[PDB]
Amino acid sequence: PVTNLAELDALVARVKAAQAEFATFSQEQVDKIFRAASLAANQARIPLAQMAVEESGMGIVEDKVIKNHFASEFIYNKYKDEKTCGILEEDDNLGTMTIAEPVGIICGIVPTTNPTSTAIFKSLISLKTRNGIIFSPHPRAKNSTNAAAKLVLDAAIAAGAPKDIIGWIDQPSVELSNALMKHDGIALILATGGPGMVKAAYSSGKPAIGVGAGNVPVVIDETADIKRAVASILMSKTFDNGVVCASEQAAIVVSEVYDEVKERFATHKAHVLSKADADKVRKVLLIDGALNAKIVGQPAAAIAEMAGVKVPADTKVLVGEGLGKVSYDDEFAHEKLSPTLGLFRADNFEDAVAQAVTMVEIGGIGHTSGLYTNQDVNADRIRYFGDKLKTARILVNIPTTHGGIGDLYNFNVAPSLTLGCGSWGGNSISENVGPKHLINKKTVAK
Amino acid sequence: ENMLWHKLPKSIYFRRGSLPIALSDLEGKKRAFLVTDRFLFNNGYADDVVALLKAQGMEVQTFFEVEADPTLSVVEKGAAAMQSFQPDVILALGGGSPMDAAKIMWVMYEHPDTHFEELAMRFMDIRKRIYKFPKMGKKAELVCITTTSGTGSEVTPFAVVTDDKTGAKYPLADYELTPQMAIVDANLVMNMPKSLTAFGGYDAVTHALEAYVSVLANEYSDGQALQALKMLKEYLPSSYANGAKDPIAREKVHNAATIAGIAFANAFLGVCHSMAHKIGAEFHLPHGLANALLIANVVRYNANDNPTKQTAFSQYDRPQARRRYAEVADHLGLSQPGDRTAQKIERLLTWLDELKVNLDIPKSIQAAGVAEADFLAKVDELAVEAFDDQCTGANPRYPLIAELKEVLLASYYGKPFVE
Amino acid sequence: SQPGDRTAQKIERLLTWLDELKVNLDIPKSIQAAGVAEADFLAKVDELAVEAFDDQCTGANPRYPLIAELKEVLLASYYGKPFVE
Repeated sequence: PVTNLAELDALVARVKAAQAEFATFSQEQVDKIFRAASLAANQARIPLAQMAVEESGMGIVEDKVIKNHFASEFIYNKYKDEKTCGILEEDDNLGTMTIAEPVGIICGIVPTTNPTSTAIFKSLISLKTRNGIIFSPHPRAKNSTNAAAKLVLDAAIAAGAPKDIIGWIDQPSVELSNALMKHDGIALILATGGPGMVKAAYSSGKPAIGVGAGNVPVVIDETADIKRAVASILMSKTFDNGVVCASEQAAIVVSEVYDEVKERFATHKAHVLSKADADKVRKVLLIDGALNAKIVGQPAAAIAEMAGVKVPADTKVLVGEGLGKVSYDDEFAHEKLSPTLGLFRADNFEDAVAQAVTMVEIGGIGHTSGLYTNQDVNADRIRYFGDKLKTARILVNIPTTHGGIGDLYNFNVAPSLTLGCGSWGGNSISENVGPKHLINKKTVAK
Repeated sequence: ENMLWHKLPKSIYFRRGSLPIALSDLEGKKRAFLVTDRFLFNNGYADDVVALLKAQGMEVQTFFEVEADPTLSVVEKGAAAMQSFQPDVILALGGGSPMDAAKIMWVMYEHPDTHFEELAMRFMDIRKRIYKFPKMGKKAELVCITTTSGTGSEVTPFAVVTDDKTGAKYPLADYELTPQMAIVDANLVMNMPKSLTAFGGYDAVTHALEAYVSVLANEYSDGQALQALKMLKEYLPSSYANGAKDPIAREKVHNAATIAGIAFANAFLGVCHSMAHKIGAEFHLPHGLANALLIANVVRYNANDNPTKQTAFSQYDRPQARRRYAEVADHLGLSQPGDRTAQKIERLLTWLDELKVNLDIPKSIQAAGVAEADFLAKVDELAVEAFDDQCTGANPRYPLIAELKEVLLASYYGKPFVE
Repeated sequence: SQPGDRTAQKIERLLTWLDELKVNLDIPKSIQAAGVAEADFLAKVDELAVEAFDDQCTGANPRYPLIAELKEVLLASYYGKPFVE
């Protein structure tokens, strides 16, 4: 049981000695633990998903099941067999030998949006790199996270793993999180989620990288087909009430193809809105100026009624058009993390580009950007569009999600998570994370 | 865009009295190993093959110690015995477990150094062509004989193996598992009883029906799927009623089973297959009738006008399942000339209803002799564990676990599922 | 048995004892609850009973059965009914 700083430092010393002995292990023996842990994690995806849904109070079970499966399979497959123990490269003719060595103790911060997937992700990567981790689960969605941690720890134990490598808080508190965040014995911290925590973790005088996302804009021009863009955006946004990271947050529609796109939303579950209920929802999106949390992963009907309006139950997203103004004060301009969307009314291609830029600095992180256009007739548009934007991912006629027909849409993409940066200020293009960030290399010359 | 497939084993010899002339061409080879079951080993069938081999004279040994399921234990004792023998030829006999287990042990023999788990987790599914597989067939190499009409494991590059300690199921699937050589003779399968005939036939029927409406359904699968479906409707009732007094329907439906095996080897299976697999696993129910009791509700689940709740990519390749069922029915002549889609669908599933009545199966899972207490106790985790079982799955409409239990209870109770 | 009892009192105590004793070991109490299709039960209990008569029972059974009583017992047991007259 971990609720105070006394037992906190007790298990700090415990897992410290545990990692000390664990870091002497050979590659060929950590590999089988890797396999056994990955398989066991991928087995019980659904008890964990059900646990996470009931503890969170919202979300869709099957989305969590499928994302658990995808996470486990992808993280195992991409990191099946990599040389991570002992000597790495050699120049015998020069006697210059370069080995790698692990880092040590790391903290991991867990949000309620993805309480279980991130847990297995960080746990497996840490175990691969012969390092140790402590968890700061969110008080809301914690028991699922703790249960996953015990399950993976036990699967490791029945593989010759040391008595533990995993630590975590019980009943997490801000004081315990700060005490461990400034604890001497930790070497790295991994903070993901809300912008409030990532900047504080940055302001720690210690190594830190935060995986975040900003308002994801998509620009649609006239040479774009309406149906394909509408269908793709609706599926991507409907995925799990729009709680996936780096999800769409505002739409730019050029002048000539505007009203037909609007009525196209009217032809489906998208419920357009142009009246004082835009204000009724603007109040509830942004109650404190800091993203009211009573709409997190909530269906369109529930958020509509808590805004104070009735909406046909079949609807899924609410479309705001009172977005002629472009600045931070727009509740729509902020990311929503809910089945809600505000659109723009653009004039031309370049007005759309400027509006998209004005969106992208608001997030502060260059993560993703969407273009819905004709491809083969406008390559000038493609390359100019790439020049003007600064985000980690550029998609053209592609949803910003994972899973269509067959393999995956797209099959060759990393998740919208795992893309972090070492800075927050501006144009901080988020980057994926690997053991190169998690192992320190040393070399000797003879 | 994407890409798509049609790969088959190179050579099939297939008829009435084909076995001797089939094996004749196996002269130059020297060593051999045999895998089969203990029951058939006791039966006067293995003696036939070993005699035909000794006619040329082959160092041979049989493995008849496979039970109904791959074990992760039997596989390596067999592989160890054969790699002690070191044959260059392997012969598989029967249906299901003897064949794929052979596959496994053979591939284990092919690289006796690689361990199981990396293979197991590395290869679960296709279109995941990342990245490569160790070369196989360099020293030993595979010839296959079916006995049961209703399964396509003789041709598909599929296997599933079970842990003894935990009962963990491991699906392995990629095209190198296809045997080079397949043989479909019918003298072996003339005395097989009812409704084991019905069990296999309905298994294959499910396979075909899911294959046609699969989202991976290429242009190539539809022809032979519809051909097997067309031919089944006249020779299943006779063969079920008549045999071996009817040496016309039995081999024919055997061929239908082979055709289906060809078909879904490219267009993969659907959810009903997985749930039949599981339900048979816990209640010890045979495959072939576990799925059969399901399909009605399944299609009633699938047949929908436009619920865009969990549908994806809807309008690019799959027009509508309802259209597909209507095309099958009218192509099958199961519709009045002036008809709408829905009533064609109705006629179709009514046809399969009276069909399964003709072959003497119950109408509900309780009617199958299943208690309701444990059924309700286990159905909760049954639906969830079925959500993920590679189903995924060419299912056009994505399911959610909630619908699964509704279908399950409807199946346990009867009750045409109409809204 | 109570020290002050008649025979039948002791007898009902006896088979009550066995009743919830065999309750304790989680067994069905009617053969239909044991999972048997009963239409054919009735269909074929008829000859079941006749071979049940002479199947070496014969038998230190103190009393003769006849075909009728066997049938009563079989149906009562299948339904968990108490064979009493």
